[PDB]
Amino acid sequence: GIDIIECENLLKEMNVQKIPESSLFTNIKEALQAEVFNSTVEDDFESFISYELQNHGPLMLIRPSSECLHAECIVGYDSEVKKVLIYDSNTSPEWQSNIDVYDKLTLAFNCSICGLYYDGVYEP
Repeated sequence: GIDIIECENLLKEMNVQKIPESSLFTNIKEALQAEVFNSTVEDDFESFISYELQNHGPLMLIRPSSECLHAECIVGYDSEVKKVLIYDSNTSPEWQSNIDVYDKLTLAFNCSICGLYYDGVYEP
């Protein structure tokens, strides 16, 4: 992982911004406070991830690690197998289970810098 200052500098140099508020993002952030992964919130999760990938494109997730942070990039979704395609940013992205990704978002949203970011350069 990387320290806060290196992380701040990364986001600045990338020129990314936090994703905007939406009903789907509101609903998922509520769930992430306390709800364990389940079939019902999975629908909310899939709706949110698909919406963000469709409208904003790749999403950079900054989450806590030490006081170190991890930057990961969400870049795909497969509803058939319930997996998310993610870079641990190394060279090639990998498919991760929805439960693992949901648990990562719980860390990021349950650290002002933590959250999800998008890049206007890659906006669909």
